[PDB]
Amino acid sequence: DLDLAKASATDQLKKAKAEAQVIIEQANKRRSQILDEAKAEAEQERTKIVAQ
Amino acid sequence: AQAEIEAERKRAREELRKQVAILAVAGAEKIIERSVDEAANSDIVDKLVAE
Repeated sequence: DLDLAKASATDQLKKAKAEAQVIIEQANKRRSQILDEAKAEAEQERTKIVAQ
Repeated sequence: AQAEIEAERKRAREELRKQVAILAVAGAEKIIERSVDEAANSDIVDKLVAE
């Protein structure tokens, strides 16, 4: 049980770190999405304002 | 966008200014043709030949 507790502690550490990792990667995806949306919004506004 | 519009305004205003300047100077040339004579020619010469 001492060695099993060692293994359990290491496994729990790595599982927690991977569960943080999924949050980080999802946040990166969201940042790319919102930046693309804002760029499109501002660019179309540029086109129509300068034309008028 | 506003910077580009301001630059376009400046450019177009200069373009039209140059067009009307062309017109004005051509009119001045024709006026000279319609007004110059020997007395004016001698007046101009006497202002020139001082130097």
